[PDB]
Amino acid sequence: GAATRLAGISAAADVMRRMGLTRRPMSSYFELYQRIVERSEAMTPWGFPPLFQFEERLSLE
Amino acid sequence: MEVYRRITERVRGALWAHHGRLMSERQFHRILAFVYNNKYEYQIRFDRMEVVGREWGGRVEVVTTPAGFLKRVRVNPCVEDLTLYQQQQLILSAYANACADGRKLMEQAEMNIYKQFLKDLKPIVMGIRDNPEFYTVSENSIETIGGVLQTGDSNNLCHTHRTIPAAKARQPADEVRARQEWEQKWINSPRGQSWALTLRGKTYFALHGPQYRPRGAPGAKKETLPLDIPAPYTAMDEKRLLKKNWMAYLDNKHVAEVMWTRVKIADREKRQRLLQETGRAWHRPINEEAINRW
Amino acid sequence: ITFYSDRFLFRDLVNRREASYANVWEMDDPYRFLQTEQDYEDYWGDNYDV
Amino acid sequence: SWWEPLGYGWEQHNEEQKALCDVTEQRLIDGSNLPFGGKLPPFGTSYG
Amino acid sequence: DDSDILRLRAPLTYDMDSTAALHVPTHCGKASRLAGMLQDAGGVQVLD
Amino acid sequence: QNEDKMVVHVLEELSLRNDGLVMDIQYAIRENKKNRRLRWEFVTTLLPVFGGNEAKVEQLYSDYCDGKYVPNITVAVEAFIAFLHNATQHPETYSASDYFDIDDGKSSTASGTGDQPSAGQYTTLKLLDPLEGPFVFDNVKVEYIQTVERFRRHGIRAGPVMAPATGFIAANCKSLNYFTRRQEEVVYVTNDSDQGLRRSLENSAYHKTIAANPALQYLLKARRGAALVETFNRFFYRTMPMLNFYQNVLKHYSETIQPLRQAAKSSTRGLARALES
Amino acid sequence: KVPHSLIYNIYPYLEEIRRRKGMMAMHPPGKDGLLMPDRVVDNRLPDHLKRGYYDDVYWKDFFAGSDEHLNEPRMGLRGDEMRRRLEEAQ
Amino acid sequence: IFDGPNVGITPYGGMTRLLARPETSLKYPGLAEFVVLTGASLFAGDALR
Amino acid sequence: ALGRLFSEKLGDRDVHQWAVESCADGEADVRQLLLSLHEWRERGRPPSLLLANVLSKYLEEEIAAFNKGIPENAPKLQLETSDGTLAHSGSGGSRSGTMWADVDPTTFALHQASQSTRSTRCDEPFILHLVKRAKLGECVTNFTD
Amino acid sequence: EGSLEYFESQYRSAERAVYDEEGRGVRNYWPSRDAVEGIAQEEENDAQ
Amino acid sequence: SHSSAMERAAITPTRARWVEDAFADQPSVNDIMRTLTEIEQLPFQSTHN
Amino acid sequence: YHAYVPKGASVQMGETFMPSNIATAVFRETEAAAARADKTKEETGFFSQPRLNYPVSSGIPALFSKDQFDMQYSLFHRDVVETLNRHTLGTPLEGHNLETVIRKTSFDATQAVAHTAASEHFNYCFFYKSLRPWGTAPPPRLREALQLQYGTNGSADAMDEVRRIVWVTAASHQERCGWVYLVWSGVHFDVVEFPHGSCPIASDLIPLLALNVHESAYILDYGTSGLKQYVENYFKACNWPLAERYYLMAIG
Ligand SMILES: [Mg+2]
Repeated sequence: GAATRLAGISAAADVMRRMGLTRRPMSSYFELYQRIVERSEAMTPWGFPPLFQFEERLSLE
Repeated sequence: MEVYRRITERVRGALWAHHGRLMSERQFHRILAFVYNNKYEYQIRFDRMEVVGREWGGRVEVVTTPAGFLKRVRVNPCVEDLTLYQQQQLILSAYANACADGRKLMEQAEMNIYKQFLKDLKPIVMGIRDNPEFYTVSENSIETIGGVLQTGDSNNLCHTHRTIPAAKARQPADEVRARQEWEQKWINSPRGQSWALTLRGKTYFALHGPQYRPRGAPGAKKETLPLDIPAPYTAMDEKRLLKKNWMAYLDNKHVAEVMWTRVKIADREKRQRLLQETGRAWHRPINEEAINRW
Repeated sequence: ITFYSDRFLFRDLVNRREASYANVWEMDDPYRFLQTEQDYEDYWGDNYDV
Repeated sequence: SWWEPLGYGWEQHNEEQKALCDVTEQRLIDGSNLPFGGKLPPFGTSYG
Repeated sequence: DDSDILRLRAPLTYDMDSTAALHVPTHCGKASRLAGMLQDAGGVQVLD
Repeated sequence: QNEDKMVVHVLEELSLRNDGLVMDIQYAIRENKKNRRLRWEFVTTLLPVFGGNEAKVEQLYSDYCDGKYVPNITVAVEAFIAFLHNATQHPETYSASDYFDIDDGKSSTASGTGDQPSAGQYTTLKLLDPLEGPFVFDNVKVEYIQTVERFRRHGIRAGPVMAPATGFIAANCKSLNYFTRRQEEVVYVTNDSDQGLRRSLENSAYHKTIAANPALQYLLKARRGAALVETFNRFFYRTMPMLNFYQNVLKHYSETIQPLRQAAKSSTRGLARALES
Repeated sequence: KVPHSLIYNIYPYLEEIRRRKGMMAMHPPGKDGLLMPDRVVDNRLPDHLKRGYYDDVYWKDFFAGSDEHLNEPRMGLRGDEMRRRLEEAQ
Repeated sequence: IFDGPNVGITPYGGMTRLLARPETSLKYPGLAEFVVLTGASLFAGDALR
Repeated sequence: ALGRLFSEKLGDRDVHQWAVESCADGEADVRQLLLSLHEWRERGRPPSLLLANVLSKYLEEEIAAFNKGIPENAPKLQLETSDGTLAHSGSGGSRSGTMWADVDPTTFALHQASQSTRSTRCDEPFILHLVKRAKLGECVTNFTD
Repeated sequence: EGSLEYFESQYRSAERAVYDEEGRGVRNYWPSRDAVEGIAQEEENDAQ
Repeated sequence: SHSSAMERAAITPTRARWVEDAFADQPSVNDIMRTLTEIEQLPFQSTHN
Repeated sequence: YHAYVPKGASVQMGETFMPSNIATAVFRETEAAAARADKTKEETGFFSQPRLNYPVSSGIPALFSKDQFDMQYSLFHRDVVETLNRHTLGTPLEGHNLETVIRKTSFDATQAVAHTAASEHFNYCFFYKSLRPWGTAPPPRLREALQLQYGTNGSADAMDEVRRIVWVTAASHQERCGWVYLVWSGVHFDVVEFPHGSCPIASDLIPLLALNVHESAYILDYGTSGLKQYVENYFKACNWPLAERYYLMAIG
C-alpha cells in the first residue's frame, strides 16, 4: 500500500504555482523539493510522532 | 418534458458556443411552457371523444377515453359464468386494447406537436447557422491551442457544406414576400379569377386570408413575415446582465457552457453506442493512447 | 418532530401514479384538497357568506 | 469601479499592438504603474 | 405434424385456448385498481 | 474575339469579376451532381432515344451537367413521346415515379375541361418535391417547401409550381451548347408557336397506343396544345432542370457584364494614377 | 429518516406524478432529442463578398467597425470614424 | 440459461428480444437459434460482447 | 506553402504595384483582390477563388516546380475551385499549403509577424532604423522608460 | 410604433446628408467637416 | 485490470465461426439437422474441420 | 468512444452501404484487434515510439506516400524500439534517459546492440521532428549564420548551397544505410554523414536537421536510383525554424 511519490510532488508544486502562493514562481518548487531531500537522510524519515508532527500545545525546538 | 428539453438545451448551449449570446432563463422556460400548454390543449380536446376496445368475439366491450379513463363496460352473460379471475383478466385485456387505440391516436397527435415546436424553434436555430460567420470543423479533427488540425485520411471524404448563398443575401423574408407576390399574381389574373369563385378558391381564402377576419374573431388578422433573429447581430441577455451585475453574468455564462458540454457528451454516447452496435467498437477500452497520450 | 421512514410516501405514490380523470378540470380543480366536512369548514370560515 | 484601474488584458493587448500595428499609431499599456505591477498579487497579501 | 405449429402463430382467442391476452403494462399498474375503476363506472352491464 | 462565349468561358471570366456568383453556380452544380434522383430521371428519360449503352447516356449526363450538352429539339420531342409510350404500356413504374395528378371523383362540376379533370384522368404533370429536386440553399428551403405545398394543395398555379419554358437546339443547327451571342440556336416550345410536337405525335408510330389511354386524353385535348405544351415543358423541367439553370446563368452574364467592366477599369486606373503620382 | 418539517418539498414531484396521465406522458415517436452531427458546415466568406452582403437587408456598410466579423476592420469606414480610432490612440 | 425445449416447453423471460436484436444477428449470426433451440449457457464475456 | 511560394517570388517589390500589374484595366477590381490578399497573407485564411485564379496564373511555374518531383500517392499542391466552398478543411489542405483546418486570425498574425520577413513600415530614415535595430536590439523595449 | 418611424426618418435624412451632401448621387467616404458635425435643419423646421 | 483472455466466454471465436456455419439462416429445424449430420461426417484431415 | 475504437480504423458516418457479410467481418477484426491490444499492453517496455505532431493518415506532402512513411514508422522503427527495449532491460541501463543509454553505450562492442538500437531510435525520432508537412521558409537569423559560412557573394546563397552540400554528402554515402545531418560543431556549421547505428549525440554535436538516407526510406517511391529527387523533395518538406531555434539555444 505505498504508492509512488512523483505524482504527489508534481501535484503539490502545481497547486502552489496555480495558487498565487509565491511572488517568484520557482520558489514553490525549490523549497518543496529541498525540504524533502534533506529529510531523506534521516532515520525513519517518512514517519512522524503524532503529537510533534503538527501544531499542538507542546512543540519541538 | 424530456425530448423537448434536450433539444432546447441543444439550442441554448449552441447559441453561446457559436456566438457570445445568452438566452434569458425567462425565454428558455417560456419555450418549454408553450410545448406543455400545447399538449394540454390536446388533452382538453381529446377527452370529448371515446375509444372502444373489445375482447373475446364482441362479448366483452370496454369504452374508455383515449387518456385511459374507464367509462363503460358491456358484457355478455356468458362471461358471468367464468370465474372472477378470468372475468378480471378479460375486462383487463379489453381495457388494454382500448388503451392501445387511444395511445395510437395520441402518438399521432404528439408527432403533430413536435412538428409545431420545431417550426417555432426554426427562427432561432436557423438564426444561428444562417450567418456569414458560422462554421464547424469535422469532429475527428485534432484541436490544439492555436487552432484546429487537418484530418489526414481520404481527401475525398471531407466535403464542406454551405447553407448560405455566397453572393448578395437572400433571406427567408424575401421568400415569403415572393410567395405573396405570386399569390396576388395568381389572384389578379384571369383563370385566377374564375378559380377564386370555385370551392377551391373560397377554401383557400377561408384558411389563408387573415385580412378578411372580422374584428374580434380569433386568429392572426394580418399575414406575418417570418421572424428574424440573427444571432451574432442581436444582443440578448448578456448585455443586460453585463450592465447590471457581473456575478449573474458569470453564472448565466457558466450555465450555457455546462449545457453545451452536456449535450456534446450525449452526442458522444449515442455515437459510441451506434459504433458498438455495428461492431466497429469494442465493449471496453482497447485503445488507451487515444485518451492517455494527451 | 416526527421522523418518517424513507419509503413513507409509497401508498400515496401508487395512488397518484394510478389515478385517472374523466376530463382535465376534474384533474386539477381548485377544491380536490377537500373531502370531509371539516375541510369544507376550515377552507371557508372566512367568508361569512359561503 | 474596481475593474478599469487594473488594466486586465494589458500584456496581451501590448503584444497585439507591438506586433500588428504601426509604431505611429499604437497605445501601449505599462504594467509598472498599474495597481499591482500589472500582476496578480501573491496569495495572502492583497486583502482579497 | 406441421399444421399444428402453423396453428401456434394465430393470436390468442378465448374460444380455443380459454386464456386472455397478456398485455403486460396495464397488468402492471391497473391489475389491483380494477375493482375501483369498474365500480366507478357503475359496475358492468350484463347484456345478451 | 470578345463576343461569342461558352459556359465554361463565362464561369472562368466571371470567376474574376464576381466571386460569390461563381461560388454559388459551382456549389449548386456540385449538389445537383450528387443527386441520385436527377440522374435517375435523366438516364431513364433519354434511354429510349439512344436505346443503347448506358455508357453513352451516363457520359451525356455528366456532360449535360456542365452545359457542354443541350439535347437537340428533335431528340427532345421523341424523348417526350418515348416517355408517354413507356408510361402507358406498363403504368406501374411510371405512375409511381413520374407523377400525374389523379382525378377526384368526389368533386363534380359542369365544364368541358374540369369534367375531364374530375373523373379517371391525369390532370397535370407533377414536379419533384423540394427535397428531391434541383438545389436550393438551406436558408430558404423551409419557406420554399411551405410555399410549394400550400400552393399544390389549394391548386394555385404560380411561383415554384409553374415550370419555366426551356430552350433546346434547333433542327438545322448542329451546335452542342448554349451561346451568349447566338439566340437562334436556342428554341422554345411555346403555346402559340409550336415546334411540331403535334405533327411529330400524330405521325409517330406510337399514336394509337397512346390514344388508347383514357387518362392522357385530357392532357392531349384540354386547352388543346396548352395542355400538351405545359406537359412538355414541365417534363423537361422535372427531368433536366439545369438547362434552364445555365440559361438563366448566361442571361444574367450578358446582362450584368459591362457595368462590372466599367467598375473594374475605373478602380484599377484609380490606384494606377494614384500609384504613379 | 425524513423530517416531518421537510416533506412539503416533495409535493411538486408527487404532484406531477399525479398529473402525468395521458398526452403529458407522451414522447414523440421516433425522436430521442439527441441529434448527432454528420456533415461540416461553414458559411464564412472572403471580405469583399461580405462587404456588400447585407445592403438590401440592413444598411450599407453593415460590417464597419466590427473586428471579429471582419479580417479587415477598417474597410467601409468613412474617414473621420477612422480618425476617431487613432484619436483615442493618442 | 434461456432453455426449456429440453423440458418440453418454449423459452420464457423476454431474453428472446435480446437474441433477436439486429445487433446480435450482426455480431454472431446463428447464435440466436443456437441458444433458443439448444439449451446452452451464456456467460459474462458473451453478454458483454 | 502557397504563402511562402508567393512571398518568395514577389520578393521585395510593392504589393500594390503587383496588384495593379496582375490586373490589366479590365481584369478585376483591385480593391477586391487587395482585400483578399491582405486577409490571406496575415490573418491567414483560405484565399478567395478570385485571388486563387490570379495567383494560379501568376505563380504557375513555382507551383509546377514544387510539384515536379513528387511520387504518385503523396499530396500534391493544387489550386482548383471546382467545388464551391473555400474552407481548406474541405480540400484536404491540398488547396493552399495548409496543414490546418482553421487557425484563429490573431494568433496566426502574431506568428507570421514574429517572422522578421514580415515587412515593417520604417517611415524613419532606413539606415538609421537598421542601425538602431542592430545596436539597441529588440531589448530596447525591455525598458519602460 | 411612431417613435420608430420618426427615428428612422431622421436617420435616412442624416445619412443621405453625410454620405452625399450635394445630391450628385454617388457614395462618398470622405465627407466635409460640416456635413459630419452639422445639425439637421429638419428638426428645427419641425419645432417651428 | 482487464483482458480478453480473462473473461468467461462460451462463444470464443472459432465457436462463433462454427455456429454461423451451422445455425445461421436456416428456415427450419430439419434443415439444421441434415446440415449437422453432413458436418459430423467430415474427416480429421479436411481443411474445413 | 475514442478509447473503444481500435488503433488503426477511423470513426466515420454511416452511409448504410454495408452488406451483412463484411459487417460481420469487421466485428471479427475488431475482436482480434482487442486481443492483440491486450498482448501489446503487456509487451510494452520502457521506451516507446514518438507521437507524430502531424497527421500521416495520408502521406507527408510532396515527400512520402502513406505506405512509405508508414513502412518506416510502423516497420523498421518500431522494430528498433523492440530491440532497444529487449536489451536495455536486464542491464545497468534500465530506466534512464534515451541519452544516458546513447551516451554510456558509446564506442564499444558488447553493448553494441544497445547502442545501435538507441541511436537508431533517436535518429528516427529526430527525423520525424525534422519534417514539417508542407515545408517552411528558413528564418532570417539562421539565414544570416549560414551565409557567414557557406555563402559566396550571393543572396541567401547559403540556402541553395546548404541544400546542395546535403545532396552531395548523401550521394557520397555509399552504403545507403545511415543518416545525413546538418549539425553545429559548437564553433561552426557542417553537414555530416553518420553510418547506421551512430548519432550526433554520441559524437556530441548539436543536431539541427536530420535526413534519412536509408534505402528503405526512398525505395517504395523514388526507386533504387532516385535519391537525388528524394533529397530535393525533402527540402520541400523539411522543418527549418526548428533547426534555427536549436541553433540559437546552442549559442545562448
Ligand atoms: Mg393509503
